[PDB]
Amino acid sequence: FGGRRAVPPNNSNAAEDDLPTVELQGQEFLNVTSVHLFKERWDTNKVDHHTDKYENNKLIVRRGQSFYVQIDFSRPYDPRRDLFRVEYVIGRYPQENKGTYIPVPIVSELQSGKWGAKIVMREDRSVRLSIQSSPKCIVGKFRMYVAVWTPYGVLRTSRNPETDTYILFNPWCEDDAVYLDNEKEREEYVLNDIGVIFYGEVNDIKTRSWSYGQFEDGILDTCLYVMDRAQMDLSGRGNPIKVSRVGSAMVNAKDDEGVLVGSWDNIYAYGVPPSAWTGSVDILLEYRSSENPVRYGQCWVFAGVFNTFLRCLGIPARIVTNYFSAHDNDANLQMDIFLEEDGNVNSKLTKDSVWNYHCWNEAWMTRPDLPVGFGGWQAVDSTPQENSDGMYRCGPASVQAIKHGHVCFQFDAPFVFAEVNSDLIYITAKKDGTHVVENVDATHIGKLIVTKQIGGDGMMDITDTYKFQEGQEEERLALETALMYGAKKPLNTSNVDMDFEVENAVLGKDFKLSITFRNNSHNRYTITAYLSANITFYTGVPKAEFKKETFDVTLEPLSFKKEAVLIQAGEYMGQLLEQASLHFFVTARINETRDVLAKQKSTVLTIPEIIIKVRGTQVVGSDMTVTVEFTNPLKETLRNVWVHLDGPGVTRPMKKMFREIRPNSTVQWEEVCRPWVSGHRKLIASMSSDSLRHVYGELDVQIQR
Amino acid sequence: FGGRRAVPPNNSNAAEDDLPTVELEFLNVTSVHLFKERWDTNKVDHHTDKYENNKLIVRRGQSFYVQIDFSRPYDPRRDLFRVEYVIGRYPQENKGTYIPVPIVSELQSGKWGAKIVMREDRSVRLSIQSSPKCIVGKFRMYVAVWTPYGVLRTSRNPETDTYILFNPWCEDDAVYLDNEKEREEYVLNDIGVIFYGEVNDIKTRSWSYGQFEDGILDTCLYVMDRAQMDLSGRGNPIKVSRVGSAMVNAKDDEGVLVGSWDNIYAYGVPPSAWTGSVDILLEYRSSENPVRYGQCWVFAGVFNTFLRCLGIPARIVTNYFSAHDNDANLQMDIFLEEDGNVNSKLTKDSVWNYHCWNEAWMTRPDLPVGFGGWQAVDSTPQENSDGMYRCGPASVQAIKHGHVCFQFDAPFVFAEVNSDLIYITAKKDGTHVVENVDATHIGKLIVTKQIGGDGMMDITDTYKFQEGQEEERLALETALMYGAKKPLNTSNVDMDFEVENAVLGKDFKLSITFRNNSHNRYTITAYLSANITFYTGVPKAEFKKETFDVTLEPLSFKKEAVLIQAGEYMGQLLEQASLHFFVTARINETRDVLAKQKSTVLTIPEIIIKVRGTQVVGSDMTVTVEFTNPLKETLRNVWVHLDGPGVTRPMKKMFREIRPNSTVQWEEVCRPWVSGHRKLIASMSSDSLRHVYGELDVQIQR
Ligand SMILES: [Yb+3]
Ligand SMILES: [Yb+3]
Ligand SMILES: [Yb+3]
Ligand SMILES: [Yb+3]
Ligand SMILES: [Yb+3]
Ligand SMILES: [Yb+3]
Ligand SMILES: [Yb+3]
Ligand SMILES: [Yb+3]
Repeated sequence: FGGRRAVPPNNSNAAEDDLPTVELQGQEFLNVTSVHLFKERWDTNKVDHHTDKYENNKLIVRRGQSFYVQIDFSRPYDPRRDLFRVEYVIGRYPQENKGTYIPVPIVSELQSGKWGAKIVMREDRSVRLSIQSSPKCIVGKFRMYVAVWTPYGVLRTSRNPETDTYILFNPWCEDDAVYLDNEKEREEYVLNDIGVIFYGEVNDIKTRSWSYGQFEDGILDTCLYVMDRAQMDLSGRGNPIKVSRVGSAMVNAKDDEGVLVGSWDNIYAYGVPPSAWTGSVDILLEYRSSENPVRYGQCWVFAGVFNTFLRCLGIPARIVTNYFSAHDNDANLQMDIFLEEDGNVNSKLTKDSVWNYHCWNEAWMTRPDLPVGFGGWQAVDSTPQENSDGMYRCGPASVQAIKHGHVCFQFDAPFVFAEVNSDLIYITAKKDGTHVVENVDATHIGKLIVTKQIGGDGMMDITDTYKFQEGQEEERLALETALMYGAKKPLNTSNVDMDFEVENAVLGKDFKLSITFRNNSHNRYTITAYLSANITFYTGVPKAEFKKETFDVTLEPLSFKKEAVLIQAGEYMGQLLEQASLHFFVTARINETRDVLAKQKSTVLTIPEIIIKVRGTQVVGSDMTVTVEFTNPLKETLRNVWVHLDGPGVTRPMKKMFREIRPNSTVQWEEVCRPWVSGHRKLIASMSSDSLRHVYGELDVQIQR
Repeated sequence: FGGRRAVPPNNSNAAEDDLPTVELEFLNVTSVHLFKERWDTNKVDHHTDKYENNKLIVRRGQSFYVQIDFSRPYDPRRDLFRVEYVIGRYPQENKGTYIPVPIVSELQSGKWGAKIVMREDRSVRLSIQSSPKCIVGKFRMYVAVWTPYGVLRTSRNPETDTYILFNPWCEDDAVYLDNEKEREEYVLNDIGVIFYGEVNDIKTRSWSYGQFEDGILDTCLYVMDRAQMDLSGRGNPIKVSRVGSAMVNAKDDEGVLVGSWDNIYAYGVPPSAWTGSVDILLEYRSSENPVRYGQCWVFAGVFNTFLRCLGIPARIVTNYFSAHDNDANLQMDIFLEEDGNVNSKLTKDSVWNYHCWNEAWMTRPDLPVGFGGWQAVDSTPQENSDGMYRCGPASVQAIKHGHVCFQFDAPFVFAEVNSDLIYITAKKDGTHVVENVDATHIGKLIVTKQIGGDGMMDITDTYKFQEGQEEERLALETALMYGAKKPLNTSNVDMDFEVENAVLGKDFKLSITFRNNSHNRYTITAYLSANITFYTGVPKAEFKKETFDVTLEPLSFKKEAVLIQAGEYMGQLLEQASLHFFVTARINETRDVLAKQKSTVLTIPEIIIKVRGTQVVGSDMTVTVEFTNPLKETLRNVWVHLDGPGVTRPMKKMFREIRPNSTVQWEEVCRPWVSGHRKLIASMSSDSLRHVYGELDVQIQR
């Protein structure tokens, strides 16, 4: 029966069927008294399988590589008469024909990516086997069984939870689609459980530590759960393309199904402010416990969690930050800024905004579905936007296909290309109704694309990977290729340059904006410059113009002219937004030639960090007293200040709350931690109050045995 | 503000914003006159005169007339004005959801604009044109006067809402079709025929697309609004179908139809019942929840309505022996036992007797050139890269050629038409040995309605070359390169079997032949396994087993006849009356395995439609429907469904029960509001028997 299908869909890793202990059709053939899977952290298996790190008790192993087991019999194994095989099965509806029920026959010698087990040793009543997974095996928690074969059918062991084995992806294996050439990278992109996230803006790149915590207790299990909550067919869990294509779509709770509820409202009603999270562990576990979407997240929190996901299952992955990101490009390689007849920027017609920065993920894998050469890193943005399917994540999009405008290849390529390679067009909206494009800034969007380096906390410029150099046959042709493969370029694109340098200030200080015109030709010009200063979210969405100023300049031929504006703290203070960012529009009009000059910059105000100092024994198992101090920089009282602490391997994420803090006051929070991991660890603190927020801190600790 | 976006998304055609009348001074419009009325140049020339709708309807990228009447004569000296078309609540000229039509001396190709075609005593007669890349939907119309002190504008007036649709008549629209017959067939035809049965006994059926009926155009848009589709995306056929097809199969309370194949159908209409798309879509708009229940051809008919109603030339394709749920594997596993027996314990994959999916015409500018045209869209979900969904627009040209690296979901459809059956012996000790590969079963015939009449049109050659030839081998080797999977490494005694087709309740034959071309003899040991199955291939139960024993002298040809008796099946037939016959055999000498399989469906008898009366529009006409219980049993709770677009709205009637061999008659009076060759369609669905259809080829006059 079924109608639709003989056997229901096998799409849960938790669901299980029981296998018959005996099933004959038509007793001393051998019987198992015990099975030993050399698990143990210190032991052979886990260490050689790089799984020795997980805070987990069952045996964890990576596909395509051989592992050890010993089977204890009720009598010596006689190769002349006995017969058996090890079994591994996943889900309620196993099926050999779909890698969900796996035989593993004992073999003379193990072959290239084929399941098999070579008998390696025989004692009195014990056989030591060397079992080999296939490099294409599904990933998930399998059930183990030993089946003795009688000529009348089989006798097999019974449900034993202690023998469940986990098979993860294998970056160290030459045949795994997710294979990585060398240890440095593998260590970093897979084994590292801490990363730095780059925010701020290009001329003042800021960083903060994020805990991936992929080896903490429960996380490996939550990742299987996420796939289960997505009803992911088990037969597809061995495909990294499909894992990232499905796992990413689960990150953003459309309605209420995914992991996180995205919110950029600066209020965050009944949830945690995206800026408070110190890492992935809290979220993922909190999701598991409620089976409901965690609130709230924004692009970096979605990218953090997804990076934990990928690495935890064994897929090499890293977060990437793009500076001046054209999110919601809809494949349009242009951003429209509208100007009034008198040079100003039309506050009403300009509803499109460039993000100060926008992070996304990159996952390493091959691309058997695309032509040769498009393997390597794949861009996967889990912050939705309208693509072909309409308003979902994008990717895996081949990073190499992006750099060459080869946007005819899946998945979601035009939307990442246009995120990183699109121009700003300045248009004048005439009082009668027409529009004319003044100039185009082809070097503002995608200025800098960066990621944390293999060494330590330093940044790595990865801009050349997404694009060539603006103004070279290369960048020009890639741009043309993308145009024929559906990248939209709607509008077809007086020697007086001018630029302005804002001087990065501290939260609460007055600072300056220094405009500089340089009349390059041989004429005396009369210009009318206009300065527009707006308070904004990091996404570029404005909240208010807090400073408007217009001024005339009489430039001398071949000379120059500098104009310094002074921004007093009081003009902005009362209405800043979370990441304390401001945007500046500087437009000038040369009434002689009618040529227009426009420039825009973003600046994020600086705030002093949280202090973390350790006081104790930096030895695993021994106590150390962690101290976190914060000093209210503002001249007003902070209330309901939630301090946070984390550091995978040192402590579990904790959070304390202070009813209030008077201005210029300081608070200390002593905490005794019991470091369970040895080596270079790191603490992480974060702060968020009803007023001030998006304030972090970190310390690097050295813990040994 | 908004944090994430400056302005909330514009994804509802229903939401509207009230435009200000004076945003800050002479010329005031008294009235606008579009030439709506279905007899006029407007709807006629635009081919939109069939919709039962009173508002203006124009196909994008083509000119139409309108006339504005002003309080005083327009003077090109001191007068400035323009027609504005707006859609949604958050319009942006930037996003194409705000179109300000300026007066132009002449009309450029591909741009919005209104040429003043004539002016008289205070009235201007315009000839407006639209971008051939225009958003499809229901636009609002205004008239804005630009004074030295701001704009003056007309107010909210519903009577002008203009629908603008896709236009395959315009050579600059992505949807352009270069043949008027195909345009007629593929777009203007609101009646279609769906093919089913089985490759040897093709049954045909009639389906009411009903795109022009009262309320369908508006429900199609409603579907999109339900899918929260960004207005800017509605001008893109690709994204329209990609998002549209995803709405048809309700994934838990979301979509239009709830799929079901459990012969029960506990709380809705048995899929075999529906006569057309009409009431489904209307039931959908009214309940605002998913309609129960549907199957492949049903999904295909509702989608085919959604495309045609909007202007994209669509059509339904039926594949015989279609490997659904293939997961990109190019192989179907049939497990043989050691002696030659079909092992039903393992053999759990089934090939569909037939499967119906849509085909939509459009250019594909997102891929190389050579791939535009007919795009296969299958809204009956299966596991593709995204995981259990419709398999988006996939270029048939690519399929035919193996280029499965070009979206969308190409490997999965290329595999529905190209897998091979692999007969594998699962040895008793655990071993597996593949015995044979049938490279001629799946996708044996792919058919679609002919352009002229209700005939069949073999379009098999479009999807693939011929099994055995070079271009075919290549495409295969090519698809293999982009991810299609071929997991298993692959006596002149010819054996084939013929099954005669009997009617529901009649005994029938099944001859099995064996030809030996060798100069020696052999000992065959055959088996016949007959099962009762759904059209999907899933067996309900084996109703007849029979093991033969043959001895073939050299150069022999022995034929042996089996006999299936009505009683052997009558107890367990499934809704479509499919029977699956397997025939394995092993030449004892050589130990070779010969294997063949077939299907047949029991000829269920037609329902009778006969009409009497004035065959003229508006003139009453009587339709006589009658079904004769062909069962020797009592048919409980019998529903009879009446349909016929342009003639009657869908109707249904329930008969307590029908005594064996008796004949019920249903009589109703229709008032055909449409002329030309028309059609009446009927179906019957009772607690036991169902998948009984009847139709009549009338011709209304006037
Ligand atoms: Yb939901
Ligand atoms: Yb729900
Ligand atoms: Yb550029
Ligand atoms: Yb560029
Ligand atoms: Yb739901
Ligand atoms: Yb829901
Ligand atoms: Yb083939
Ligand atoms: Yb016989």
